[PDB]
Amino acid sequence: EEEITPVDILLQLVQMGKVDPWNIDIVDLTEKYIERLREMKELDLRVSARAILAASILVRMKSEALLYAPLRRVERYYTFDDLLDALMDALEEA
Repeated sequence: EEEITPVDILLQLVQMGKVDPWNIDIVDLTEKYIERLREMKELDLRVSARAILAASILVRMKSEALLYAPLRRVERYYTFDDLLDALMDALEEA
């Protein structure tokens, strides 16, 4: 296409040992995602719309996590495959 996708940013956070794939803190993960998203945009690299929309979703998922330990089972800690499904489900219904 070729654009930075939401998975690209999440995998590089995992691969560089910045998050634990088995216990992800959605509150701590959200700003790490935004940090990396700001890095790509500083270099003016192509970042997809889904990667931009995923930031808004992660901000909501971290706000509800802080308010609850809604209209869903609000979790604070995710696994990587669970967060991937949770984020992609929110991306496609957005």
